[PDB]
Amino acid sequence: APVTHIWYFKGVPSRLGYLLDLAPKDLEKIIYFAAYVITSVDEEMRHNE
Amino acid sequence: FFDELRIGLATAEDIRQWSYGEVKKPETINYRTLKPEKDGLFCE
Amino acid sequence: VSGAAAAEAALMRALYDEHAAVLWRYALRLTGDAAQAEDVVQETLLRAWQHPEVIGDTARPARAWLFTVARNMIIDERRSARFRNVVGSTDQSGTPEQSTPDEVNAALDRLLIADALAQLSAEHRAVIQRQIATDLGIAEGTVKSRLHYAVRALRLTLQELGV
Amino acid sequence: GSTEFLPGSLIDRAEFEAENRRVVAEGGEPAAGRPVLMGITKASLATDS
Amino acid sequence: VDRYGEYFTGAMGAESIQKLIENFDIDAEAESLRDVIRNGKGQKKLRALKRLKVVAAFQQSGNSPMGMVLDAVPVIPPELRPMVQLDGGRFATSDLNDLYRRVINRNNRLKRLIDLGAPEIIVNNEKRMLQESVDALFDNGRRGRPVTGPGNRPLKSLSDLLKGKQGRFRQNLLGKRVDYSGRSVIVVGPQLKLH
DNA sequence: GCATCCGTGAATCGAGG
DNA sequence: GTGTCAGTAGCTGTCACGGATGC
RNA sequence: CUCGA
Repeated sequence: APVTHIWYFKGVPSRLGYLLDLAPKDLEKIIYFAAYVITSVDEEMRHNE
Repeated sequence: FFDELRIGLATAEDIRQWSYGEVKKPETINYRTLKPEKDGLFCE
Repeated sequence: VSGAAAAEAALMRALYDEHAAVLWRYALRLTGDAAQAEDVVQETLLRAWQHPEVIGDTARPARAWLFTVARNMIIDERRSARFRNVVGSTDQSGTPEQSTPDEVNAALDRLLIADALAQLSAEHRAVIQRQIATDLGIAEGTVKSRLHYAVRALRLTLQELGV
Repeated sequence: GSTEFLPGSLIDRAEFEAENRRVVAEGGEPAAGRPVLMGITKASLATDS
Repeated sequence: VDRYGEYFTGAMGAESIQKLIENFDIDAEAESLRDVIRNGKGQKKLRALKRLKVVAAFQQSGNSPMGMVLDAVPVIPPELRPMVQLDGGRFATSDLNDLYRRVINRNNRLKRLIDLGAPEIIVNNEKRMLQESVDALFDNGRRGRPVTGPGNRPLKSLSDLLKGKQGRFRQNLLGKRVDYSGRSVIVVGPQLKLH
């Protein structure tokens, strides 16, 4: 299972957080299975339904 | 004599290209024969 | 239907939230290492999911069964696999250092051996620096001999120097 | 301007003038400058090596 | 997921961030940041400047941000994590061996769980432990509480091999120990010449 | 938009147990 | 194979400083 | 750990 390199997550400033515009705390919840995250959403199908 | 020293992110492919094999088993050695267990952290 | 395959999970996640955070503390006190406790907890609960004959009787204490499962696994780790190794750590301030000798002798020996090689003939040389009879294109008795006489010239030179 | 210098970054006043030398002669806009004082620690971490 | 699962896709853990990096247009976000930079309030401009400093790196250098998520971890050669024997018949081992060993254990358990179809809760709560263990291997203690060894002693990580006075850089590179050298007490020798 | 809190740093060599 | 309560030690007696982190 | 400039 893929895993994140702590240096780029927790190291300040959170490099991943800067790359994805994701807050460090949100990213922490994501990586350590505290919250789900939406990868993709078919907005057109949703509009049509 | 070598001019530059480059550093960058290691691709998964680079990590696999370095390794001479995967460490499957978690064993270290045998505490009687002092021989390293196969596919362990000391696999010969 | 599919609701049942989901009911399996919804049944496990309901014992987690009530027994995992407590089982952890037990293995913690018994091992003094939260990491191994984290491991043992998952091992235990996996077995639990594998032994449904225990949670089915909801009205009975399940935690009580879990504690014994864990308590047994910990000592299984205190088995022969622990007695020999668990002692020290290299980076722990209290262990020596793998020290390698100073190559003085070996180097002086080879420096002499190299000085009693200029005192040779190129053929004795090519033979000593190597069954060889297959390459150099000579007999095996020629080998045996050239080896013999060459080694004796070498011993002669060496003892001439006072070895 | 026409340089690849990330605005807000602190760059040695030699490379700045050399790069604006090439760009001024190239037709593009030379990067703007403003003298900046750095403490010894921060300048030491900013070395090219 | 039970209601509107056909319209979106969601995930958890580190694999999800891997996916996010995959579905990410580096150049586009870089240009969005530059547009914010050309004309913006300092309050909301410093944040964008510092973000560009990161994104433009991946943009120019031609290395993918996917590198920040690992599919395989390297194992340091054995002589740099040596295992020595004690004069009492027992053994002492480098801390890296304990860390690598814990990581290997959790990884093989993840393989088992994936094969056995364990409940999703166990698989995810195991992936989290693998994450924490690789975090410890690389920079133990960086996040939260360190991995205690025997005696509630924090174990040394790979990144602990380099920091400070005892790190490789300052201890074994900027200053070595040298052959052909000695030391002793000093005494004044008045009859000596200056040279 | 601003206070909190995180992470960084903190002399050199040397002896013995 | 496992099945009645069955649940850390230790510890805050450092500090100045900058800046991302967070309400 | 204890110690010397």
